[PDB]
Amino acid sequence: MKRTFQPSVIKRKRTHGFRARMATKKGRQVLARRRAKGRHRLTV
Amino acid sequence: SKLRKGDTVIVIAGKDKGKQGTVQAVKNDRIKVEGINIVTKHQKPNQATGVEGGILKQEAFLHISNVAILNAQTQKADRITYQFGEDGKKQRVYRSNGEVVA
Amino acid sequence: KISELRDKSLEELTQLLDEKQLDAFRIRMAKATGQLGNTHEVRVNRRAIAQLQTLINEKQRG
Amino acid sequence: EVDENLYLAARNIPHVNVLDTSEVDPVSLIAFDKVIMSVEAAKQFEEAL
Amino acid sequence: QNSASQRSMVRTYLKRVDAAIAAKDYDAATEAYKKAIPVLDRMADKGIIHKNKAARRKSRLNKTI
Amino acid sequence: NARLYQVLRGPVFSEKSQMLGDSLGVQVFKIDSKATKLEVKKAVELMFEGVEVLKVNTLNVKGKTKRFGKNIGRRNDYKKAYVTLKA
Amino acid sequence: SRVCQVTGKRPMVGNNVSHANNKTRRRFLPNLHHHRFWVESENRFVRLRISTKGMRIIDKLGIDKVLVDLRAQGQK
RNA sequence: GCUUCGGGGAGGCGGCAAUAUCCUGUGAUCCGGAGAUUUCUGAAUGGGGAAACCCACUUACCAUAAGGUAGGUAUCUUGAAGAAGCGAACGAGGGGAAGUGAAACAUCUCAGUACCCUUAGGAAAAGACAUCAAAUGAGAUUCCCCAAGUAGCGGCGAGCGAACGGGGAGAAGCCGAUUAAUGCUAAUGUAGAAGAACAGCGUGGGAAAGCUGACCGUAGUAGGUGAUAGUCCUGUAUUCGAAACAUUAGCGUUAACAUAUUAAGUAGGGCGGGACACGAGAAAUCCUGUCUGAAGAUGGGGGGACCAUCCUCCAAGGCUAAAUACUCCUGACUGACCGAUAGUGAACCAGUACCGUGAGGGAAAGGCGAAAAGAACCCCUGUGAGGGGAG
Repeated sequence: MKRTFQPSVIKRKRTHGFRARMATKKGRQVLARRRAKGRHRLTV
Repeated sequence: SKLRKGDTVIVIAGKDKGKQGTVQAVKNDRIKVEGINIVTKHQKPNQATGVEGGILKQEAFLHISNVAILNAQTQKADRITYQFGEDGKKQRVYRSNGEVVA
Repeated sequence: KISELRDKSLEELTQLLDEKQLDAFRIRMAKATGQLGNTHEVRVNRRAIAQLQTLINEKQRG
Repeated sequence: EVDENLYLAARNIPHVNVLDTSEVDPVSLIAFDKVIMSVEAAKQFEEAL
Repeated sequence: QNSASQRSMVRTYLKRVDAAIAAKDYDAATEAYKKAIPVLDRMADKGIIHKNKAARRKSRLNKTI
Repeated sequence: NARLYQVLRGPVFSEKSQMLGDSLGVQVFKIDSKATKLEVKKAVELMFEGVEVLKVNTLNVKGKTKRFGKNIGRRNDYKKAYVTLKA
Repeated sequence: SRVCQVTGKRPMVGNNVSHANNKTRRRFLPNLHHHRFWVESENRFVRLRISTKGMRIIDKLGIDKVLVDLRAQGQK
């Protein structure tokens, strides 16, 4: 059973990175929503 | 806050009311007076600690309001007021007699 | 002590600061080995280094 | 009219209160057990009512 | 009730100031107005009377004086 | 000159350190994380007179995770170096 | 973008209205054309993306007037 | 955590959470103003990147070694100065749904709402008549109560829904009613100080409650203190302080910008749309994608198709405070609001544990006693747990 999740830090960092979020304008809005909510972990 | 270490006080409340002892220390709102409000203490001997341990008799902190300063001349509890001199030095003054002491 | 630090002129403050750095290194070594009897000396020494650095900075500025 | 001295004297007292004739409330009149009132104030109550 | 009495006390002083204005005497108006000022400032803190209203009354009285 | 004093945080005491010192006469010092081998060599030579360092080895160790009470904490990471000395 | 420089015309929004009076959102685009205007004061052709009303404004007011208006407006 | 300037006068080195070394009348801890230091990531801005990392170039100085100290090196706009990014609601503008209702549904409604995008200020917008009115005419804009669910619009269904005018708030008209500093005058704020008066007796673990008799009151329904205190403490009424910095107003002065001179591709018109309570309707009025296009004061716009008369006003230049909208916040005060399944999800180490790749979802959990005085010591037990004595 190759299960749904299979971790790879390189792909995880590229897909959910802080820099990737900053690159797109919309992702900055997601980061701002995390900050407004007060979540400690903004990004993986 | 008016009361300070090193001056005699009289306790007018509690089991030890009517007993006069010197104030060992004050923290913020609690005061400790030698020979007043003694409480039994149980100490567990520890070889690391220097103290021998065992049953000890020691002072217990009590609320500041209960204790009152004792005026020497009249030997009665008296309230404390502050009087400002021309020189500007500040000293505690007994309310009853305007006594300069304490 | 702050007046004593203030009175002296900059060039000798620099040398005094270097001496203080050496003393702090020795104090750290003695603390690490446990030779140092009393732990207040290290704190007071750190405060002294901070005071010296501030005085040097003010004198250099003006 | 209400003078400052009479107000300062009255306010501290537990159940003594002072009010001007114009600014009078039924809850106060009913509540407080006794009422002290001047003839001139009474005349102005007549004119008001 | 207490607040009502606090309000009541001021009105008499203001009426006296109005009578002083009618007299047109400088010192009589000045003493009454200076007597009133602090009480109005104090009542302003309680919130019974608007601070803007108190400032407007002070400006009007100063202009009248 | 000021930096050289800060380079070395102190000695390291352990059974391995004692064995190394006895067998090979090599000392073991805690150092600043950012301090490099060349700085460690210069600081050792400055602090101790009459000692010349053949080689310097540096390694980084992650701090262990220790649980106290209701909270989760990790020890501060520290860096240590092995310094060889002339016989 | 699809904007007339001289007059600032840009796409308008409106409704396509069917005979049954159904409404659908639609756009009205300006009649924009590339045109090389001859300018004697600089002895050169300047290419503008201009509307038909813009070309009429060139005709009525002069390429020099319109060009100085654009330079005041910004992009040149 | 450092320096300085003020306050304060006996304790203190933040909390769980104590211990040790110590500091402190040579004024410590603590509070208020100012200054210095302020690693790395992040608009991140020397290049790059998987955020807290890699690699650099260069100016000056120092060292002789394989370096250190202080700087400079992003992009765009304007001609050296600006901008970038973040963050509540309100404002303005560019786009703009559907569930739903009509007992179906397409016109219509929902609704110009949700949402997306852009961009300000303490408000914004609008604002001075090419506006209404037709009354004896009024005289900018904005908001509130009526007019009035009226007149109207409407598969004339469901529904949508004014205006004239009256009463109020506030008032103002101009062509510099702009911005940003600096300097004086006045005030405020940012630490604080003083601040009245109770004793006896009995009950009680403890008195503040009971009995008796006193005192202050510009302070008597405040919070605590071993049970319910005006007179025990902190407080309240009352009177009040500022070395330093901020803010507000008045004045003076500077340097940035602006400073029209009466308005043409403009009014009007054809086609297609949109907004007007108004859904093309007899449809006035406004905006424009397209094509057109005047008069220009002997003229032109409006007065709800349109014509005539009459009345009113001068579009195609710009600006303008108040009354109005809001609360991420600061100070004071309040509540016939809740009291740990309630009240914010979060009274407690909560946007945490936990769940998910991610966007994101999202808990549970308070209380010994007045004071730890938190059970010395003995016994059973495995030096455990737990308990019986003692206290």
